[PDB]
Amino acid sequence: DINSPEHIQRRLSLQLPILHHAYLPSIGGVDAS
Amino acid sequence: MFPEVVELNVGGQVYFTRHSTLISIPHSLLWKMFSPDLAKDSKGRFFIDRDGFLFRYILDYLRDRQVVLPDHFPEKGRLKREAEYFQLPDLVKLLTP
Amino acid sequence: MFPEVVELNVGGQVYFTRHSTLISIPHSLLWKMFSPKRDDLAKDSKGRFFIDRDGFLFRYILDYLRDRQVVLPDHFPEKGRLKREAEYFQLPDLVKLLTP
Amino acid sequence: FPEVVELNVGGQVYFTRHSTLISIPHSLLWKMFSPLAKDSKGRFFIDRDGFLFRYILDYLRDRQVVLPDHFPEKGRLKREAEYFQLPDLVKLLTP
Amino acid sequence: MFPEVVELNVGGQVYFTRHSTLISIPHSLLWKMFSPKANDLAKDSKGRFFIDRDGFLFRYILDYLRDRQVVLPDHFPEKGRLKREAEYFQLPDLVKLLTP
Amino acid sequence: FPEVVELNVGGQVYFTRHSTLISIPHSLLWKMFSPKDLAKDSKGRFFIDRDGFLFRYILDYLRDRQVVLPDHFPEKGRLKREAEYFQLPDLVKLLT
Ligand SMILES: [Mg+2]
Repeated sequence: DINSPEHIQRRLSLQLPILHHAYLPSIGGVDAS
Repeated sequence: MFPEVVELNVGGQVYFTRHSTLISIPHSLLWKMFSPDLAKDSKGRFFIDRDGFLFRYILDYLRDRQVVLPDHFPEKGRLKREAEYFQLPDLVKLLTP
Repeated sequence: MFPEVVELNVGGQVYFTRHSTLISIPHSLLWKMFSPKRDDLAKDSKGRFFIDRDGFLFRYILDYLRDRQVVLPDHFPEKGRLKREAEYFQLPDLVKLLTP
Repeated sequence: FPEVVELNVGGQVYFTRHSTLISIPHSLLWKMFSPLAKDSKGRFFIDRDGFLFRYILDYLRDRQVVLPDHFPEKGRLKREAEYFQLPDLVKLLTP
Repeated sequence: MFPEVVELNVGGQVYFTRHSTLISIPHSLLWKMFSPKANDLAKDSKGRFFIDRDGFLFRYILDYLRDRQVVLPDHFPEKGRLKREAEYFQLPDLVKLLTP
Repeated sequence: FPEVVELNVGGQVYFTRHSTLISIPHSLLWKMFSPKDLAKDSKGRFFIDRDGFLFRYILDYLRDRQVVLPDHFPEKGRLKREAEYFQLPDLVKLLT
C-alpha cells in the first residue's frame, strides 16, 4: 500500500527556505513549550 | 468526508487550506483527489510528491483563479510543468508565451 | 468577546498578535472578522483562527497592522505579490505604498 | 516575576532572565517587566515580529550585536529597535 | 551532584547532553557552571538548567565540546556570531578555528 | 531489549525497532544494541550524545540502507561527520 510503516515514516516534513526562512535560523534543537 | 481545513504536505512543506480551495477547479487533479485511499505523511497530512517552492503559486491560483509571479521570475517553464501535473489547463496557457 | 492575544494560522504559518492589532484598521478584512460578536469563523484542528492565504507573505501584512508602515528586507523578490495579498485583506494605504 | 521569564514574541517562543529585560531603563521592555497580557500557555506576550527578537534579545545580553554575513533585514531590525526604545542599538544600525 | 545526562534550556531551546561533555574544557564558563564544588543554578519552569544565550547557535557549541571540532553547514552566515558565543563560553581553541 | 527502543539523541526523542539499530554489523549502534554501561535520561530512555536533528537521516539509512536527501540540504558536511561517529562506512562514501 501507499500508506505503510516504511512508506509513512519516510515522509518527513521540513521547512523549505522560502523567503525570510532561507536566511533565518530554523533548527536549533527541541522546542520548549 | 474531509475536514473544513485540510492539512497538506507538498515535498516536505506543510500547507493548510480550505477544502473548497482544492475543489475550486472541477475535473482537475486536486479535485479528483478530494472529491467525495490517499497517501499521508508521518504526521497524518496528505502527501504530494511535488516541488515545495512552486506549490505556493499553484495553491494561490486555486484561491483567486489568477497568480502573481515573483519579481523577475525566470523559472516560468518549471511552474508550467507543475501546472500540467495538477491538470489546470487555463493556468498552463497563462504561463505559456 | 475575544482574547487579548489572538492565535492565527495563515496558510499553515502560525502567527500570534493582539486583538487590538487586527481591528486597528477599520473596514478592513481582518477588522470584519474580529470586530463584532459572532455566533462561525474558520478554525483548524487546534482551534487557531484560519486565514486561507499565503502564510509567508502574512508576516509583512501583520507588521503593517502594528505600525501602519512596513520596512521590507533588502532585495525583496515578491513586492508585486505582497500587493496582491494587501488587496485581499482590503488595506488601501498599504497597496499604495507598494505601488512604485 | 520569576528569575527565568518565558516570552512569546509574535508566535516565536523565547526564554530569558528577568534581569536581562529590565537592563536598560526607560525602554519598552523595561516598562513592561518593571514592578500584563499572556498567551494561551501563560507566556508573557510581545506583539512584534518573533524572528527579529532574537537579535533584540542578543543586544540586551551583550550591548552589541553581530549580524549574519549577508543579513537582508538590517532596516527591519532597526524598526524593532526603535519600537523597544533602544537608542544605542539604533545607533549601531545606522551607517 | 549532577546527573549523567544534563537537561539544558538555552534561550528556549531544550538540549540534552552528558555532564562530562559540559566540563570538557577546563576554565570555561560551562566548566565553572557544572563543576561540582547543583540546586543554586538557575532553572526553568520544568527544572531544566537555563543558559541565557542564543538557542540556535548553541547547537554548534555542543558539537565542539563533543568532537573538539565543528563542521558548519555548507552555506553558513553566522561564523562571526558563533565566535562571539565561543568567547562567552570561554572556548579559546574554538575562537581560533572561527577566526580567519 | 524491547521491540521498540526509545532513544534520546541530544534531546530529541526517537522511536525505532531494535532490528534497525543492529542492521549494519560493525556499526557503533550495532555494538551498543547487539544482545550480549548505557546511559539513560530521567525517563529511562537510552541517551546518545549527538546532534538530534541529523539523526533523522541516519535512521532512514539504517532502515533501508539508502537515503534520498532534499535538493537543498545545507548540512551535507555535518551529516558526513555524524555518520563517521556512528561508524557507517557505506553511508559516508555516499556523501563523498
Ligand atoms: Mg532509507
